[PDB]
Amino acid sequence: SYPLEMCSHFDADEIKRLGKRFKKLDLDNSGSLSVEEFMSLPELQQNPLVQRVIDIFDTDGNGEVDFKEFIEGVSQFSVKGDKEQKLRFAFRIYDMDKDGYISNGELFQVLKMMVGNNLKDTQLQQIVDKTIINADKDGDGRISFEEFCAVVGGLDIHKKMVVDV
Amino acid sequence: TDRVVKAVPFPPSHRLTAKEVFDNDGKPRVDILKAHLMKEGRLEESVALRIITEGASILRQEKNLLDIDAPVTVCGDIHGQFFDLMKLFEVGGSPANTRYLFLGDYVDRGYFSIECVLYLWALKILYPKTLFLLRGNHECRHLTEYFTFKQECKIKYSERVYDACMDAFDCLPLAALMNQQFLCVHGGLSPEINTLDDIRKLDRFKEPPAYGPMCDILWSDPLEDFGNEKTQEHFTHNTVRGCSYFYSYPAVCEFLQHNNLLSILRAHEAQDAGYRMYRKSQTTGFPSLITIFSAPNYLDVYNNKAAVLKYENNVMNIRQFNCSPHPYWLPNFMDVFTWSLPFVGEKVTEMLVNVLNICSSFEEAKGLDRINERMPPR
Ligand SMILES: [Ca+2]
Ligand SMILES: [Ca+2]
Ligand SMILES: [Ca+2]
Ligand SMILES: [Ca+2]
Ligand SMILES: [Fe+3]
Ligand SMILES: [Zn+2]
Repeated sequence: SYPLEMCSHFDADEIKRLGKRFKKLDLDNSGSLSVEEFMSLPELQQNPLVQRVIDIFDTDGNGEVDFKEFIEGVSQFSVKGDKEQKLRFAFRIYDMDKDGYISNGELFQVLKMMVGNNLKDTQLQQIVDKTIINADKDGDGRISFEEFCAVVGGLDIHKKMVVDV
Repeated sequence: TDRVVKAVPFPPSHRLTAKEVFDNDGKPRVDILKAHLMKEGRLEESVALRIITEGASILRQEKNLLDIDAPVTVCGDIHGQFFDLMKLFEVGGSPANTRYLFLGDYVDRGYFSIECVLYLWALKILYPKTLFLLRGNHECRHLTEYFTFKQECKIKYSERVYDACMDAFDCLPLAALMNQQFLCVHGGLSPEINTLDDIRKLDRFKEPPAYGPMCDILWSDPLEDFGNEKTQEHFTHNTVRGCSYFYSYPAVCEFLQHNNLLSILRAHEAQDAGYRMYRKSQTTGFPSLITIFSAPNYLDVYNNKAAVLKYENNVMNIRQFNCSPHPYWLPNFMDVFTWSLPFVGEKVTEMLVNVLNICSSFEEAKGLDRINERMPPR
């Protein structure tokens, strides 16, 4: 009982398919996917950005991804999605506190999740300082989505942020 | 602040003004300059350009072949290792009380090339008659467009600064006669340069030509078996540079005797010890050639010592020095967004594709560096 409201690029059929996968992933059949339910896939255990994706997906901040959240997060990757939506999603991978701005510490930590120990922290810290310095066209010492986009838009990485449902 | 590694010094946002750079008499304020550059601060573009253009005006009035007296400190390749340059002045002596000669190659390879130039040019404006700078093979549009110097200017400043530097680089003398005993050049000899007067006749104000006496001074190298050659042949094309020539111990001995000179002092080739004393002239018992390399741990991988030459009291003393720490930069000054965004797009897409299919040594560095030591294409 009670319809579920959601915003997505998907049609009835696709939503029904996604619902099936959502069910297979929902181990404790709780109707909300958990980090551990996510980490149950071995392909994901060897991927540094799983917790960033789950967190971005987990829009109500309760720590799990409900069906509405699952569909809306997967929608960012629809082939029907626009360049901005995909870059916004990339932007949120760095924007840990969801304030709409990538800070120095947020930038260090997310990069640190990916570089690991191929860079000493001093080195990693210096390239984060200079990257922000050059991109921070407002002097607020943090990177807005606009400044972020000015830097990466030409890269067309959004063309690769597409999955099939 | 959010800053994780709080202890790491952060580059100043303030860009030095003209008043902070030039005193009321128009003299560069080098201590203020050096400090700001060591922290990675920058200058207002106009102030940077003033340093370049004022420096170029002084160079422009100099001779192709400078005459320099001893005592003097002679320096080899720098290659934008700004932080080793600060150390070099410590080991060499203050330019306030010291005569200096740099053999070229201030730029490329290292990521602090515009700092080296702004700093060196500021010192030339301040000590126009005691600090001297020659042209190296990298001081041209062709090598700087191929390597990172043009990009570096674009990141830190603008192409306008790059251009001002190209014009300034065309003004750099090509050689120096030191204490009337030594011919000092970046690379070395030319089949087309027989006497010191020949260098005087060249027109240096131009991008180095693809062939010729100017290209040769900047690019020539001694044979690999210099001093023990199996032939008394003089010049053979430089298969290592892919241009100009390799000159022999006999070619040098001839040039030396004909010009009543004691030795050729040059840079251009990286040395594990920061220098190389070649075979002693049969006539004098003094090395006929000396290579001086002033970029320690060249490229962060050669692990070589650097050196400067300090001639005084008739003693030619080599002062070796080790590298110094410098800030970090990504290849080609790549920002972390552009660096990491690909891995992000790849890894998050991969994550979701998976979820959905739920239901289905010096020499080592040297040989590795070979292509980088040769004349870039066309
Ligand atoms: Ca569950
Ligand atoms: Ca949730
Ligand atoms: Ca944030
Ligand atoms: Ca900003
Ligand atoms: Fe060099
Ligand atoms: Zn050279």
